[PDB]
Amino acid sequence: WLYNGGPYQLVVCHFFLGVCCYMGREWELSYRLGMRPWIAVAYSAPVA
Amino acid sequence: LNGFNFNQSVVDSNGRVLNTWADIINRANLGMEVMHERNAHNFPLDLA
Amino acid sequence: LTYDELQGLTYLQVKGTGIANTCPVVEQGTSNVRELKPGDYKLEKFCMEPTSFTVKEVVDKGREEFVKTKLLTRLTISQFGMNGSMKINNDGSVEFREDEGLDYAATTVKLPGGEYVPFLFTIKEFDGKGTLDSFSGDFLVPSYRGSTFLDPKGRGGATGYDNAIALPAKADADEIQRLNNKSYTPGKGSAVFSVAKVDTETGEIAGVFESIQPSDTEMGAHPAKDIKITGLWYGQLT
Amino acid sequence: AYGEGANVFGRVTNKSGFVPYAGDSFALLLPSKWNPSDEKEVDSIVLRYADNFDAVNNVYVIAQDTDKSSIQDYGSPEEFISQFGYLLGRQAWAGQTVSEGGFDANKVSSAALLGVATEKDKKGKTYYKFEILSRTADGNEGGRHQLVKATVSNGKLYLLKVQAGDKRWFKGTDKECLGVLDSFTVV
Amino acid sequence: GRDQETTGFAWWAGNARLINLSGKLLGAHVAHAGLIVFWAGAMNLFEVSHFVPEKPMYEQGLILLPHIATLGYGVGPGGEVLDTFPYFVSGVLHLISSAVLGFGGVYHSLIGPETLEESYPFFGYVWKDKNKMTNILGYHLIILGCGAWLLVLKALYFGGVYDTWAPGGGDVRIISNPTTNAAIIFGYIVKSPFGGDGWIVSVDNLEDIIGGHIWIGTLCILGGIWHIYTTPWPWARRAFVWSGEAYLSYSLAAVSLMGFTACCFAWFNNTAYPSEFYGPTGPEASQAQAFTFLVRDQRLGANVASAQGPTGLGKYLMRSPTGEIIFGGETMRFWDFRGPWVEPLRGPSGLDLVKLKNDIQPWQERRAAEYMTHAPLGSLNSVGGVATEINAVNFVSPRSWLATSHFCLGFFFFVGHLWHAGRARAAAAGFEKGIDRVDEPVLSMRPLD
Amino acid sequence: VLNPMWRQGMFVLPFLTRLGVTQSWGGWTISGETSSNPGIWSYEGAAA
Amino acid sequence: AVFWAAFVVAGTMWYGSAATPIELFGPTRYQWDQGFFQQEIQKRVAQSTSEGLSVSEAWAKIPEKLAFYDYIGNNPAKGGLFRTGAMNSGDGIAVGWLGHASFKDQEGRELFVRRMPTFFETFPVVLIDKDGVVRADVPFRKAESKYSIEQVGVSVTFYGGELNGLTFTDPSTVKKYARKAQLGEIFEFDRSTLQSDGVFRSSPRGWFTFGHLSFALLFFFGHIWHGSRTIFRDVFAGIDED
Amino acid sequence: SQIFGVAFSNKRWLHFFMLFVPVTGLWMSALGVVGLALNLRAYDFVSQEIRAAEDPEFETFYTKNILLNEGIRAWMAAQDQPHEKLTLPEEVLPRGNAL
Amino acid sequence: SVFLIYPLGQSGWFFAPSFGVASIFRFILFFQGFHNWTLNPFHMMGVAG
Ligand code: CLA
Ligand code: CLA
Ligand code: CLA
Ligand code: CLA
Ligand code: CLA
Ligand code: CLA
Ligand SMILES: C=Cc1c(C)c2cc3nc(c4c5[nH]c(cc6nc(cc1[nH]2)C(C)=C6CC)c(C)c5C(=O)[C@@H]4C(=O)OC)[C@@H](CCC(=O)OC/C=C(\C)CCC[C@H](C)CCC[C@H](C)CCCC(C)C)[C@@H]3C
Ligand SMILES: CC1=C(/C=C/C(C)=C/C=C/C(C)=C/C=C/C=C(C)/C=C/C=C(C)/C=C/C2=C(C)CCCC2(C)C)C(C)(C)CCC1
Ligand code: OEX
Ligand SMILES: [Cl-]
Ligand SMILES: [Cl-]
Repeated sequence: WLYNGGPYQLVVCHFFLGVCCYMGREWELSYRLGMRPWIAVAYSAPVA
Repeated sequence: LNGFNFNQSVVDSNGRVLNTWADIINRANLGMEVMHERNAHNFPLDLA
Repeated sequence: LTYDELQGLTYLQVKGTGIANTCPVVEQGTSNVRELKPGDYKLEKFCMEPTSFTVKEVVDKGREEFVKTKLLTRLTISQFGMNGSMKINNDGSVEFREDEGLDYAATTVKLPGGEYVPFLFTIKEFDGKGTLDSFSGDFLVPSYRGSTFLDPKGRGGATGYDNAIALPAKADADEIQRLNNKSYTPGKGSAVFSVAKVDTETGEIAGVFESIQPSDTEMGAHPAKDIKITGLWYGQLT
Repeated sequence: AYGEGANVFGRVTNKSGFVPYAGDSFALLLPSKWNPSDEKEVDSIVLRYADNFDAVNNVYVIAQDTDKSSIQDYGSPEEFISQFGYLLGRQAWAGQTVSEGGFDANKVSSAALLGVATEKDKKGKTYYKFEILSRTADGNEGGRHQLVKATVSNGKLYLLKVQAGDKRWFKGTDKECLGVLDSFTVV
Repeated sequence: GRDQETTGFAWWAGNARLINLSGKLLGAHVAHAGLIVFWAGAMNLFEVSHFVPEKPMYEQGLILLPHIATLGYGVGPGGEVLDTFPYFVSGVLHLISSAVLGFGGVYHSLIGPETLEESYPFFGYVWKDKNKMTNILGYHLIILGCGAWLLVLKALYFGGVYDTWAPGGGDVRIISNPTTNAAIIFGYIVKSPFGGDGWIVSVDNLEDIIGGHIWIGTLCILGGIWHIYTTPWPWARRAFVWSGEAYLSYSLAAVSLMGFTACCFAWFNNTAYPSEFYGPTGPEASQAQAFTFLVRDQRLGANVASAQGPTGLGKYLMRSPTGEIIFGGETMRFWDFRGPWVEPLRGPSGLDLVKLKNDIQPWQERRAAEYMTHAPLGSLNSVGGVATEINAVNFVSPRSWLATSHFCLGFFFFVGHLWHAGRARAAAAGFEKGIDRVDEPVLSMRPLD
Repeated sequence: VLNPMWRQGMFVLPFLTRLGVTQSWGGWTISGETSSNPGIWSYEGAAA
Repeated sequence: AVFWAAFVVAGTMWYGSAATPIELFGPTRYQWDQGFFQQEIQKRVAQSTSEGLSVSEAWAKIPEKLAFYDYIGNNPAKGGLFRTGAMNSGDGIAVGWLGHASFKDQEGRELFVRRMPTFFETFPVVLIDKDGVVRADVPFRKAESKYSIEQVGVSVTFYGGELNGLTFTDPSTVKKYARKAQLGEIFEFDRSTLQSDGVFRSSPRGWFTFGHLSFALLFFFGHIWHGSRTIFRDVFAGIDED
Repeated sequence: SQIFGVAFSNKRWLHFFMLFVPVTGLWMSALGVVGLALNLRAYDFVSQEIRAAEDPEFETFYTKNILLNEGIRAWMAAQDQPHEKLTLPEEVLPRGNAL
Repeated sequence: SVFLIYPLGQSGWFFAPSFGVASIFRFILFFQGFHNWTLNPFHMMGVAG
């Protein structure tokens, strides 16, 4: 599994998931705390 | 999709090539091309 | 899974299922072997398949035996499409000839202890002499890599710098075998074969084989290791 | 920097891509985008041209003296090719290897003869044209095609080769190579 | 035309001023539909004006003639062009309908009624009239199902469609007995999107394509009558946000996923996008190069089963990690490619050795050579080949251009969906401008964060 | 035999060995045998 | 004033001047790039070779310090940012001069190895004729190559050093000594006494120039900050708010 | 503080650090190119190149970069340095298999 | 540091960058090949900043 590069696919997939969840959470906390949720719009460029 | 490709795009009335900085980058690209993954190429054209 | 229904399934139902790395097995006939008709034969679709990959290790306390290893590559072990000519006599003395086909298999295995030993599992140009029950011989063994293979600092046999030019003083040193010359001497191996479950109706043969062959010598470096390869083989006569 | 106007509204001057050139007792078509190189290959070279993009797309002529009367005295095309194997390039690797396959023992390159020809001039002189594939063990540039043309002047045996990459052969250089090959007229 | 003060929206929010304008909203929609179909007609007519028949249509940077060819008009046995008259008829009809829709759009954008509620109750709606706007959604679903059924009937009784998978190299055919099996037809939906499976990219035959179209059309008709005859559930009301900008953001999320999936279709699918018209894929070009060099060394006397490459793994033949016999080269990474010129060459264990040694086909070899010479690889200046290659072949694949542009559209529309989605959530929360400076939630909670 | 753990200055290795942990995840056994399957309770297993 | 003087000292150390002796502070990279020591040696050969006593001898008449100066390892701009320490810890201590290598091919013309430019860490080895066209090279490909020494037949001969009048014809040793002469003159270095890594280090002149250039840039920033501080001594803590 | 874990408590320090990051970056880049001005580079890792020299299997991305850089320079010299008139032949140019 | 210090340290203005986008690209690849400017610590300091 290490020889064929499986840990790579695992880490990259989980990083994709974590980054998308992180910026959607930025949207969420801006919604909860009383902000404008374009912080997630701004993070859509590092996500991109 | 590639970037700009202005290799040998500047030629004179005699048809002799005006080597440009684009052609300098072209031959540089050959230099970093010939042996990137220097064992996995079994064909001249790299369509993979 | 016999050869009769091996062609009876399309590529869609065998893709990604490991059937393409599985030899046919003979289900009819008897294992008495002697029932096969004698004479000159031309086998086609001779198939190879390993069942165990083990690497010899000089055990520390003076012992010497083969230890089980872990296959680092995926299911890329077998070799198909083998040709050649067979002769069978009344007393049972047989000879084996192999000419071309998918006659190499580069596969790296992991030894217990974080050790990797790459090798080229080959059976090319094998001349098995003996009877139907057992017959052995010698076969050609290529090293591994081509003459033009390039290491981290170029170099190598055919193409390369012939020296590590990153160091302006490490050109003449004890590393004569590391930069000046790269060894590509082809070794020789030992193969033991046994024939079982012969179908005289369609000339189908099977059995278990044994392969002894030295591994990669990493181009004039640390000595290679002898590998014991066991598995099942299948063939079709004419 | 003398005073004359710019070239405008008077159509293009050259588009075919070939510019005539003549040397000593010979004249042929050279590519307009190719640049002659001062790297003389063999000791008997008068003219040599090459492409500025890749140095593989090169061409030169040979002005070696002769001891026979004509190339007909040299005989068959196979016998003529079999004497001039230095032009392709000798293998500098001598170690025996079987781990490359498809070639002869202790060999990493092969000369695949793609064709021969018997082309006549205006009156009676023959223009030998052949085609040789020069592969390698690794197949660099997918091999190399050797397009050779030979003739006999008053002495000074004139050979040609338009050596070019095989990727260039199917990517826009075969027609230019043929135009160079069939224009190698020696008078 | 309104100002900033009476609407609260600036010029860069101009059509925001017509969020609460049903009539001008529908007029802008009709005008924009006219714009879309006007570009359809203009693209069709421009492409057929610059269409050269002897050269392949993908070499000329043509996209829409491949679409009409997949529809099954003007082509014969082998994908060659025979008559551009249906192409002209489609483009002319698009231009005339564009004139009609543009006239309607400018009429309802200039002198159309401001709101449709007081005059036309069937067309009158707000963003909170759940039953009325679900009736509108059901009307649109029935319309789309009717369009899918039109495509189905075109494939069934109106000359059929083009199959690149047809024996001999693709032809126009009539489809019969579609794939109505539920498990087979939803296996693509429940499939993994990675390589080897590709989710719904890996649709390979027209019977399955038409069966899926029948499935989606009948289901869409059922959904339309469902939305017309029913009302959204209270749990849907609680979970959802019910503003016009919310419906806009939801549609933008849908079309963003749509565009990403369509980009993957353009870059990989060769069944719904035959390479004879759209140009070869990257997979098709790589395996074409391997096959062309294999048959070249076969015809010049070399054994492909033997003669291992510099790596010792096999220059022309290797084994897939699952064990299938595949071509040599780095093209091993593209070993899951399926194009209709290798399956006869492919046997049970993969590539059959005797098949590839003794049963070659001239159409397959010339198709592979032409795809090799025109791989989907070129510059934005339409300079062919890699970035190191000289400007001699004027070709960049429509597959590459559509994949690039459709990724642009899908990603920008994802960001637009997120934009309007955040604005929908905050505006329905009643917060579309900021904190009230006297009712800050921050100053009323506990410290330490 | 000639270079056992007490010749290598091993401190907690004898204490792991004394109570039962003899196999290792490295594919060897301190008695000179080969660990076919050491399981989860090896030296590195106990350390983790 | 002090980073003015820092730029002055960096310039005078990198270009060389009256108070910057080569004997004490090492050579300059521009002397190597201008063939200064090589030109000196070769005209010291032209004199006393044009009047008899040919290149077989009188190379011993060439001082050993001059040949040590004609070496790219003696170049101050051949090290790295982190090739740390003494030059001897880089290549070993020179023990003796083996003489100027004269290369001759199978027909008789005298070939010369191309001198390594200062900008390169590695350089290919080629053999060029008097007329300026490459006659041989160390073959990378070695396949369908017709410039290799193994087929051209170049022998190397030495004069006036530890090896004098000795002609090597073996391809491996002529390749190795051609690679050694690629760096300039030919010298033997003791390496095991200081554990030499192999790469070249930098001269004290080069390190001096680098440190003083960095210090001069930092002091330019400091002078800008102190100029702001001088003219703006009244509004540091805040502005007049009016 | 709830998203990232840390947050700014001062507009003045926020704006000054916004000033601080690119000026520090550009000044350190200037010092680096000043170091490059005298052929003093971070080119070779001595220990890694040593173990790559005595280990033909030890391939790393750093060694791949090093080899690609001498390939860069070998292709640079001829067409970028006319005053050296380096007439490097085609064969001496380092290249991999095929291509 | 890039238009005066580098040419003054090197052989001359020819190794200095030329005023032009593709010429700056040539100079950038020149530092990539000759200097390994990506692996330079001060350069990583700068790109991080
Ligand atoms: C069909 C989808 C759709 C619809 C109906 C709307 C509707 C609306 N948007 Mg919106 N938007 C969308 C998609 C959509 N948007 C997408 C996909 C994005 C990208 C993330 C945006 C980003 C966006 C922003 C930033 C804003 C709006 C705003 C608005 C409101 C006013 C718009 C206006 O008049 O400004 C005028 C419109 C323009 C001046 C056009 C912009 C010009 C662009 C940049 C040129 C692009 C062309 C170029 C060739 C594209 C190539 C890229 C690639 C495809 C190759 C309005 C109700 C505004 C708002 O919030 O008001 C409440 C506003 O701030 N939108
Ligand atoms: C394709 C995109 C599109 C569409 C369909 C619309 C549509 C509309 N906009 Mg809008 N707008 C857009 C883009 C668009 N806009 C962009 C990008 C911006 C940012 C610059 C704005 C900024 C904006 C503002 C500030 C306002 C509108 C307004 C309006 C509405 C009425 C305008 C009006 O009646 O005044 C008349 C407009 C004109 C007289 C100029 C147009 C000249 C003619 C009609 C051009 C049409 C030519 C056409 C091809 C002819 C077809 C022929 C046909 C008979 C076949 C209308 C429905 C207004 C509104 O909110 O409604 C109350 C308004 O306040 N828009
Ligand atoms: C999205 C399309 C659409 C919609 C929803 C409406 C809706 C409306 N229009 Mg209208 N219109 C449209 C397009 C549309 N129009 C276009 C394209 C034109 C240009 C020809 C017009 C020109 C027009 C005029 C001149 C008038 C209206 C008027 C009206 C209003 C009431 C009277 C009426 O329905 O007239 C009757 C509608 C018709 C006679 C058209 C035929 C209706 C059938 C059902 C069409 C069948 C559709 C069929 C499926 C084909 C679809 C093709 C598809 C592929 C696009 C009403 C709210 C009136 C108004 O503004 O009030 C003062 C008015 O007098 N429209
Ligand atoms: C694109 C057209 C379309 C649109 C916009 C809607 C929109 C809506 N529908 Mg509807 N529907 C449609 C088509 C459509 N439908 C069709 C074609 C059918 C026939 C099958 C139905 C049958 C239907 C029913 C029976 C109901 C709705 C309901 C609803 C409402 C709430 C749904 C919800 O909560 O979100 C989404 C719901 C979920 C995410 C949970 C369901 C889980 C999934 C979607 C089941 C599908 C299984 C499948 C394997 C999923 C894998 C797909 C994935 C890999 C991409 C909503 C406004 C509900 C309603 O409120 O009544 C009006 C409801 O009861 N719809
Ligand atoms: C200015 C932006 C722009 C431009 C220029 C284009 C241009 C194009 N797009 Mg695209 N698109 C865009 C934006 C854009 N798009 C955006 C923002 C998205 C969302 C991300 C999409 C999503 C999208 C998809 C999903 C697809 C396209 C496709 C296309 C191409 C064909 C158009 C088509 O036929 O679609 C579709 C047209 C319709 C749905 C109208 C109805 C057509 C009917 C149903 C046809 C019925 C014919 C019938 C069977 C004939 C028989 C009659 C009788 C005998 C039965 C075209 C070149 C297609 C493509 O090339 O694939 C990549 C395609 O599938 N686009
Ligand atoms: C239940 C959890 C657990 C388990 C299964 C183990 C298991 C193990 N530990 Mg360990 N350990 C644990 C928890 C655990 N530990 C915790 C929580 C700590 C932190 C304090 C430690 C710290 C620790 C260290 C530092 C070491 C181990 C070591 C070991 C290994 C050998 C044990 C040994 O040295 O033998 C012998 C154990 C003893 C001789 C303890 C004697 C107890 C005395 C005699 C009690 C007498 C007083 C009592 C109150 C009187 C009772 C009165 C009576 C009438 C009832 C072994 C695999 C050793 C090792 O090899 O490293 C891996 C080692 O050096 N452990
Ligand atoms: C390549 C990127 C780049 C450009 C083009 C640029 C441009 C500019 N920066 C300015 C300011 C600044 N730059 C600053 C921070 C930064 N600036 C950065 C990057 C850039 N800044 C970075 C990365 C930072 C972070 C530290 C500050 C702090 C300031 C200012 O105070 C000032 C400002 O107000 O910002 C808006 C402006 C004042 C220049 C002027 O009139 O000088 C006058 C002198 C002139 C015009 C003569 C220059 C002629 C040059 C040197 C020789 C000829 C060159 C050609 C004209 C063009 C050649 C182009 C090729 C090489 C491609 C100018 C628009
Ligand atoms: C035509 C065709 C076909 C068919 C297809 C199909 C059948 C499709 C489908 C499909 C479907 C049938 C779909 C569905 C869907 C849905 C969706 C996609 C949705 C959604 C959403 C979401 C994502 C959610 C969210 C949420 C959550 C998470 C929870 C809570 C609530 C909320 C809302 C928040 C085929 C390919 C075969 C063939 C070819 C042709
Ligand atoms: O891995 Mn990195 O570099 Ca993109 O092309 Mn294909 O793959 Mn491989 O070769 Mn060329
Ligand atoms: Cl690489
Ligand atoms: Cl490849």
